[PDB]
Amino acid sequence: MNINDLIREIKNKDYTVKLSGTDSNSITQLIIRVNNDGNEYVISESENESIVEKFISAFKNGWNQEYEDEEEFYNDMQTITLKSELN
Repeated sequence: MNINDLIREIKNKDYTVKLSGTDSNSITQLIIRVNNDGNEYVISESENESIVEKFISAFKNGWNQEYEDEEEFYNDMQTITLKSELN
């Protein structure tokens, strides 16, 4: 999908996310807010990684001791990475 698709897909789940601009030529940046309580996750795409692959990899190992009260978000987080690979 396109960076814009991320906004549209995130909008459906009512999540706050943002994308860069000229970063498209090289690598775009995706910022996902895990919790409005100030809890947020930072991820980016590199020629060796992508937001979906990098972001998914960060949570690929599954919910960490980070915060159980935020585990539900992480379970849902995988949906975003699933959306990217959506043709």
